[PDB]
Amino acid sequence: DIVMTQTPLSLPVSLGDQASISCRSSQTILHSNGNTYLEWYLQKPGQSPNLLIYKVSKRFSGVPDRFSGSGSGTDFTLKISRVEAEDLGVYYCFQGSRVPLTFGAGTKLELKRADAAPTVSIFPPSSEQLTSGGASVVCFLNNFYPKDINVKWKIDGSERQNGVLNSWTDQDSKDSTYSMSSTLTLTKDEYERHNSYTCEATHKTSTSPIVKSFNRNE
Amino acid sequence: QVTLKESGPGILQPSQTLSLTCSFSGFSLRTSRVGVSWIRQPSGKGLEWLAHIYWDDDKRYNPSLESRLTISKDTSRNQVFLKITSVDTADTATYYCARRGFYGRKYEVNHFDYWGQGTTLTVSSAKTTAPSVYPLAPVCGDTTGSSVTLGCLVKGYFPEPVTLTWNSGSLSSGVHTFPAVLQSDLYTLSSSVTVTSSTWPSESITCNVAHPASSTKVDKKIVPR
Amino acid sequence: DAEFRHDSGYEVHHQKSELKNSISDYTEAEFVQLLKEIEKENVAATDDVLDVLLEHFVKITEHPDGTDLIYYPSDNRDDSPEGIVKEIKEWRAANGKPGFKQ
Repeated sequence: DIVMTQTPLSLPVSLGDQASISCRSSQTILHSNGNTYLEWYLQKPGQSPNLLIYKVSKRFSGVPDRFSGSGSGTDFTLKISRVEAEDLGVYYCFQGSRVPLTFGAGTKLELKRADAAPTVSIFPPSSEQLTSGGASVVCFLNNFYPKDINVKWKIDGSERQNGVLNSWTDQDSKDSTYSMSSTLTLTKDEYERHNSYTCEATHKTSTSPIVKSFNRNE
Repeated sequence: QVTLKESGPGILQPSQTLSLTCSFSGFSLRTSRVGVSWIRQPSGKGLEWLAHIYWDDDKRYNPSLESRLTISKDTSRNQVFLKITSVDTADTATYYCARRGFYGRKYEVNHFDYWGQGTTLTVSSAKTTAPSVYPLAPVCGDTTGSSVTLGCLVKGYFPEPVTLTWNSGSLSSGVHTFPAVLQSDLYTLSSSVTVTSSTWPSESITCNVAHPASSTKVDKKIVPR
Repeated sequence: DAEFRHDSGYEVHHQKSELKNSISDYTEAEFVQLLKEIEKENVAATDDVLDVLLEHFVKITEHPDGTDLIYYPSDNRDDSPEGIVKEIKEWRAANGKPGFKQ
């Protein structure tokens, strides 16, 4: 393989705010024929990429005078001097002088918002599950910023990075509010025999516990 | 008019063999001179480059593959191909064909003007299975929320995808459905809908599902206390 | 495991339309234009483009031992390039042959 490096991997901002990313090719990409076949790609949400700039700095068909990007040899930069919505997406740098032709890893330029605290709702095993032979519980922690929210299910008997299941809704196209889907899942086997589990919190609204539990005995 | 169209089975099964067909409009592969690359992107990850052909059936593969990969074309048909041998779970990916174009005559100015939409392949030995629609209500203990949030859990389905909306247009003061996760070699995936206690914990419900390859929608509404 | 094939449209890569047939239809100035043209291309990337001037010079000028004038000039003389213009102007006169131009 060969490696390309991005900085940042996530750059959040608000509209009309200047933005700019950077890629460095582990070792020079200046092709024997003389040129520097490096490209700047973009993945708008829910659709393809999306070339912008080729050969370090020549800007492709119909892409605004705003999307500049100079560089040389290994360092190279992209700039948007006016972040808009047609701009928010994933940005991948890339190379083209040596096999294989490797993209960076991808910077997710995106909407910035002010800080929020999650709205976490817990949901004990439904009827039609204590029946399948299965019990799943689900905290739904909705609408926070930023995304540094952690949730480990420390089964007090044995610490279980088994049945640690999470997901993540990419930004909300209404209030810019992230969301995690934590899910503990079991038989009626620990859903009884063990007690004092814990739906764990963590955020930068308040470095202060939410930690839930198991309510066996009611 | 130039447009690019990948195609395939979209749902393979382990150590076998795929074929990807990439297909052109508006222009022609004989005195076009352009090349065609295969680039794949795995569900929830970056981008990786698989191979490339040139205006004169010249073929250049990623060494970190190569033996599996096989690339080819027809100009008569006007399309480019790609076989991957002993396909494995790792191939699970949306695949993109891509034209390697240029500024005309200035041949050495080669970039990738135009990429197709994408043809998505899941490679699991997991014969079709409909989902299980679990409706989920609030709680006995910590129950006095100034809000009201309900959930739905759609458990077990192969393959992707499913769709999920909500119930007879009522107060839809929010919705957060999540991306499918894989475990026990099957797809689980959730879904919420929020208010702040105004119409629930009282009123009507439906949690909508489709899963065409299995084809069902005879839903379930929640039952609490 | 490196080098991704690519393309070009210049003609052959680095080359100049220039050469003639005989000093006679060369002014000193075009000789200067010619020879110094080794100052550039030679030091370049390849020696399949140098052999072009190399062997026109060697041809048209004749004596004393072609390339040797270009390459191993002479200690107390002109070293690059108006002495090969000079010392060449000699030969052809003592050995019949006509000279430069306008």
